[PDB]
Amino acid sequence: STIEERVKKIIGEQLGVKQEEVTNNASFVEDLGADSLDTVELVMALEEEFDTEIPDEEAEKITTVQAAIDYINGHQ
Amino acid sequence: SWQEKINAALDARRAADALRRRYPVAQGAGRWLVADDRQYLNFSSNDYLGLSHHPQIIRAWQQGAEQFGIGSGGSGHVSGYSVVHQALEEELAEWLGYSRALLFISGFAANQAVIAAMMAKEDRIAADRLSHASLLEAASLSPSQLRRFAHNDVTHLARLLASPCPGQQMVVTEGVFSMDGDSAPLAEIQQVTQQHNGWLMVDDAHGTGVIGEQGRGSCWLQKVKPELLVVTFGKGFGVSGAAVLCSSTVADYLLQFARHLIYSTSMPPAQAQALRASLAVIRSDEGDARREKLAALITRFRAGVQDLPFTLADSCSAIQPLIVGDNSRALQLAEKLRQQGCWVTAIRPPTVPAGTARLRLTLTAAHEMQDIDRLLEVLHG
Ligand SMILES: *P(=O)(O)OCC(C)(C)[C@@H](O)C(=O)NCCC(=O)NCCC(=O)NCCc1ccc(S(*)(O)O)cc1
Ligand SMILES: Cc1ncc(COP(=O)(O)O)c(C=O)c1O
Repeated sequence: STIEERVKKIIGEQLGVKQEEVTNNASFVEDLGADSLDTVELVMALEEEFDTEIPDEEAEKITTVQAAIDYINGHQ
Repeated sequence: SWQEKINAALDARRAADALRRRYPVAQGAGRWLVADDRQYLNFSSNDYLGLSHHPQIIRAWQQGAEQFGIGSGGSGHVSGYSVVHQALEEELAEWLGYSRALLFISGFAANQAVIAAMMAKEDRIAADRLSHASLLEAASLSPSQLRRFAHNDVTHLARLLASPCPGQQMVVTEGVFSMDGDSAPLAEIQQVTQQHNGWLMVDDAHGTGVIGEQGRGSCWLQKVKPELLVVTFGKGFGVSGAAVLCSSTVADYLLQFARHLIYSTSMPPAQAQALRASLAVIRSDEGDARREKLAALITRFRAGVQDLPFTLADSCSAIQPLIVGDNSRALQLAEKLRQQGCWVTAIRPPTVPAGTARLRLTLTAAHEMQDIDRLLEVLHG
């Protein structure tokens, strides 16, 4: 139950993809087939399991799995 | 719980005797004030020119309703941009010497929208310490850095702008400050602001229409054109609303990024017609007469209070505070003036510097010389 594992399992649950496809370099829209409603709900899912508010300006940068991992670990 | 937080805050205010209640009035603007069934001389209104009861402004407020209805039916981004809004914006821009004007429902809306749309996290706001709440609250809520400098201290402002900033700097101040009615050294402020590659924003709420050629305000009187000028219409104009004066590129920037202009319902076209008529009276020969009359009333009051132990303020505007120096003596003098027919409000150190408990007096062109003489007589017993 590490930070990287929690982020990857959140993305796998929100996008309905197996843990095999959620690569660190995998883009939400390009590689995981994510409508922008799914990306906003994915940010809101990262705000629930981590209980931290993600501003919309920073959520626009979160486009890959590594971007979400770097955000969660880089802020606090 | 929420109720516990609310009750605790109200009990803290009630302990300090700050539980202030609103008193309803039948008339509150202009020369008179009608409370209950009694008629007083009004010395607490912002109707600096008496235009709240001007027949031409009232007629335009009525004929605008008969021509365009009441509500505009939406925001300026959809179908809420009347030809009256456009005409008023163009007349204001030509009047104050700017390229563009943008209407707002209130001065709060204008200040909040400009600061929110222009200031970013890496920017800095250099605000005067005595800036009105309409500007300080917006600057505080902004993600930018708020840096307050001493009142009318160009030296502290220079050392504030010289500090390293990762973004752009915005200096905000007022043309006529609302607390003491004093003016600001806009010439020196503009010079030091230009030397540090910053922009200047001036809120001329208490000066617009009252001072300058054709009442253009404080900036025109001091031969200064700030990058952003905010004028409100709830004082000298005798109506309501506000407007931001800026260039074409800044106006397009605000029209693209300020959510106030995009979503908030524009003012009724009849209100804009009243604003157009109010502006016409302000620029006319009657506007000059009302400004000269107001100045004569101010000099009459200041000369009359020369005998009393009270002290005045560095104010040539309609705001003429009367410093007493104690809460009890100020509140007693205010009640004694109210019982004699002069409606006066007292301000306590809970809101102003201590030991300077004053009487907030405001003079209007709707007053007469007998009214100021009556006020002086009550003050002299
Ligand atoms: P995808 O097709 O890319 O959609 C992106 C969405 C989910 C629409 C979102 O990321 C977005 O771009 N939102 C636009 C600005 C915003 O924050 N709006 C909130 C979502 C929304 O559409 N709510 C409707 C209410 C609303 C309408 C307009 C504005 S205005 O300020 O832009 C704000 C809220
Ligand atoms: C900007 C502004 N300052 C001041 C006032 C009134 O003066 P004060 O509340 O400081 O006595 C008003 C109106 O209430 C106002 O609009």
